[PDB]
Amino acid sequence: MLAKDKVALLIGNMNYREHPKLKAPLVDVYELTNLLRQLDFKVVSLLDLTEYEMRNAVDEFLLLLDKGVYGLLYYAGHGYENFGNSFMVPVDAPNPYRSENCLCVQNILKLMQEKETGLNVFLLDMCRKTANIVFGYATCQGASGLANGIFMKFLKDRLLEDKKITVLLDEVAEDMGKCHLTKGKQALEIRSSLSEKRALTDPIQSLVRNLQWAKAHELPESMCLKFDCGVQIQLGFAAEFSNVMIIYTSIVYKPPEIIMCDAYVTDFPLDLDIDPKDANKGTPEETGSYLVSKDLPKHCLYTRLSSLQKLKEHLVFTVCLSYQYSGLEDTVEDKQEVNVGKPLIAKLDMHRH
Amino acid sequence: MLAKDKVALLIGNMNYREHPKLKAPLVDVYELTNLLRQLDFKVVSLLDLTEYEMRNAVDEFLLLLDKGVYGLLYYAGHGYENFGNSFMVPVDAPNPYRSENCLCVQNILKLMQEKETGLNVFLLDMCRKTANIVFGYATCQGASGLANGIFMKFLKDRLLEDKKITVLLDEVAEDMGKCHLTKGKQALEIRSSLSEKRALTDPIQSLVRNLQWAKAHELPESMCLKFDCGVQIQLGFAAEFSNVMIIYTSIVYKPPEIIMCDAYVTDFPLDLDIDPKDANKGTPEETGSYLVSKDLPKHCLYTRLSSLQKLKEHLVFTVCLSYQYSGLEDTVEDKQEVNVGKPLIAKLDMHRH
Ligand SMILES: CSc1ccc2c(c1)N(CC[C@@H]1CCCCN1C)c1ccccc1S2
Ligand SMILES: CSc1ccc2c(c1)N(CC[C@@H]1CCCCN1C)c1ccccc1S2
Repeated sequence: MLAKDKVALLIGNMNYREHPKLKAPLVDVYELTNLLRQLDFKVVSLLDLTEYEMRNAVDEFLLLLDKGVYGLLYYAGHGYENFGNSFMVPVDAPNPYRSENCLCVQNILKLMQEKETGLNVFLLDMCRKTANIVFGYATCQGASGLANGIFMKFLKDRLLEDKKITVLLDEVAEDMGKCHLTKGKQALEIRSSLSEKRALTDPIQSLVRNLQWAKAHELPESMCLKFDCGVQIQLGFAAEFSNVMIIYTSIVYKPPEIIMCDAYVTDFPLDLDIDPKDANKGTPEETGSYLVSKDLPKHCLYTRLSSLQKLKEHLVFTVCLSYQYSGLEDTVEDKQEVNVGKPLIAKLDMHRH
Repeated sequence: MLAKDKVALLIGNMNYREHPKLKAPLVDVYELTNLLRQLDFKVVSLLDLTEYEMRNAVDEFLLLLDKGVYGLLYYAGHGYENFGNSFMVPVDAPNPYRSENCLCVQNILKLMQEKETGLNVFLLDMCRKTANIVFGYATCQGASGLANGIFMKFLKDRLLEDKKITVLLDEVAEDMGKCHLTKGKQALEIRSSLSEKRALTDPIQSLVRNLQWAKAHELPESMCLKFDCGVQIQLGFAAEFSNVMIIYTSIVYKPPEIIMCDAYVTDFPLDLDIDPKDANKGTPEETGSYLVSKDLPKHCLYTRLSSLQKLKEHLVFTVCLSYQYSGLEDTVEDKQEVNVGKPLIAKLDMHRH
């Protein structure tokens, strides 16, 4: 009934290059993260991961699976099923699906079986297809303002109960059976080898791994930049996921001369695919972050750094003023370079194995 | 919470020609049969089945798996595991194991998935290796007077509870985890796709299949044979399994002249491998039947017809007197032929598909 440690990996794929884009992963990952954080889990929550990235993530999660620890692996995205095998489809995989570009569940399972963990939860919320392993395999992605998936809708309600994981997983499967969409088709399949009364609400009693997590989720301190013209800018930061950071720009001081100005953030490194057409927005929802206008200050300009695991070099970006007073007809610009270092998951380079 | 019908198939392999003989199947099958009979299940309980027999049994069980019925399939014997596949080993299979001679679990499963049954329980007690399918896969055969297997030891206690099958299967897995032999190794693995509150204790509310079961388990009426010398013999019958019948011979009348006699049963058809060295025993335990001396009359001679599914032709056997009085020095014999018809499972010929 006790855990040596509690570590979880959460993968959500929402933006496919060559397959249909998915809406549910973002909320399910965010919501399940904070819920496991409540259960004292050192969670890594990653969005829109490629083949090589996914592979590196899992291997790194598997390394933490020492004797008596509690592992949780949640994947929400596209799935594939060929010759009784199932695969987790990454964002880079081309259409049609091919196994060489995907992650075989059966293999992940084979590696998990070679473990001495007191509990290991393998959750899959797939679309369009003793180690004490508790395998939960859902097949429904037909999901307020924001979309929550059918599996998570029920998983969240029961996740905080002090009952055996298999008992909750069985109740969530029946809960789905009461719902109209999930009664028609049997989306949930459970596979257990759990010999003891192990729950997700179980205390821990080696805390060096807690310090390694803190190091992996360090957000840059709020910075202020003074410009030649006099205007002083505020640079704020917020964490959304392990690989997703929101950047905000506000104006602290404006002299009576300046009638219109706003600091824009640009020239982010090439490795992260951020298109200027989706940055420096009016509200943070426009990006769009799970983070709502209320938890971030109003009158700012927002930019979301979606892919941080691609940060090979220290974060360097330029900020522009774009200030014009009605007296003069032409718009003027002044710019300066900022170094934010290696934020969040970017600290540990995703490269390589 | 209701069943269209409740049908179960129980296979136990206890006497291997080319692999180690097993002791537990006999009690587990007998004990689980009567327990499911209590739960209003039309059970067929078969012992020591070959390749072709096993294959025919399963197919015939699968044909009963119509919409909303409750199926239960219990196999206790040797198992085999090659390339992630598991196999049920029949009695005729040679050593080493070969798949062509065995029954792939994965295939049985594939066929079960093509069903509309309200519940389908697949139990396996293997050694030395929506359809609402509840797959229970045990791997421990290191089992009063008679041996009861580790899985059954706990399965029987919980089998009569009005709780969801998956909940009981989870409790039996934990019960095993409390036991010393079953805590060391994780023998039980559960796989469920059960979306609704379906239990083995569930009422039925099409009863033509009940009449077909009765027909399949008709035992021959107790017969008496009068001999030329005067001595009258009693021929009794008892059912042990669907394919296993106990035959008993007693003496009703003996004139004052006869000082020693006993009716021996012989010349049973060749298809059933009964060796005279194991027939006409002092007590029924000597055969040995699960049936104890107390439920059958004392002072009889017992013969067990182990394999009845091999009965292609009406049961014909000869009975001999073997009577000698101390006055005369030589032992005399008189014999007559008896037709018992097609008893128990022998009524429906196991041949062929
Ligand atoms: C601490 S709590 C925690 C829980 C889940 C993950 C995780 C950390 N990390 C950091 C893993 C460390 C980093 C240092 C070397 C050894 N590894 C195993 C990951 C990192 C990269 C991809 C996926 C994951 S999964
Ligand atoms: C009635 S209740 C019941 C429960 C489990 C079995 C069973 C009957 N029978 C008789 C099956 C009938 C006989 C007539 C034709 C259609 N079939 C499907 C078997 C017979 C032979 C091998 C295994 C089995 S399994």
